Amino acid sequence: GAPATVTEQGEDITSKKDRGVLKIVKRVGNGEETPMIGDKVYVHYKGKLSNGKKFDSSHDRNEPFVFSLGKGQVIKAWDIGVATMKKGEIAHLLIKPEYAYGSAGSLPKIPSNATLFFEIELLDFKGE
Ligand SMILES: COc1cc([C@@H](C(=O)N2CCCC[C@H]2C(=O)OCc2scnc2Cl)C2CCCCC2)cc(OC)c1OC
Repeated sequence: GAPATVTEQGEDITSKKDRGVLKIVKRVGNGEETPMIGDKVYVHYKGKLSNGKKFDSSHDRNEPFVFSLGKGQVIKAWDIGVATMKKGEIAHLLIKPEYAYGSAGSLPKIPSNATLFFEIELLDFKGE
């Protein structure tokens, strides 16, 4: 499945090089600009536990998910991963617990020590 493919082919985009956040570009975006810390970022995404027990999508409200990059308003993996993306890009992320919800988890939605997978489309980003 797509998570296994990221294990097998994904680039490690962590600074520590601990394979905590692995990425595959699934559709190339446009231009050279990737977002900076503080930019307002608009995405669609589909997310699940690596297990496959819970599944979440922005496409539920067919409404983009919006956040300010690099302010830790989302899990660290997203701050790291969305920062690497170009407008119009779609990417897969596979995420070790240290860059998501850790040993504590976020019960009852996210168990302890959970690995997460996401497909993310970067729709737009704009300066604050
Ligand atoms: C931990 O709580 C939540 C986590 C998520 C999902 C999630 O982990 N995220 C949602 C999209 C941004 C990345 C990441 C996250 O930071 O979510 C919590 C945040 S932080 C700002 N808004 C949200 Cl929602 C889970 C992904 C895997 C399968 C279950 C959901 C959506 C949630 O609700 C839509 C949510 O409740 C707030």
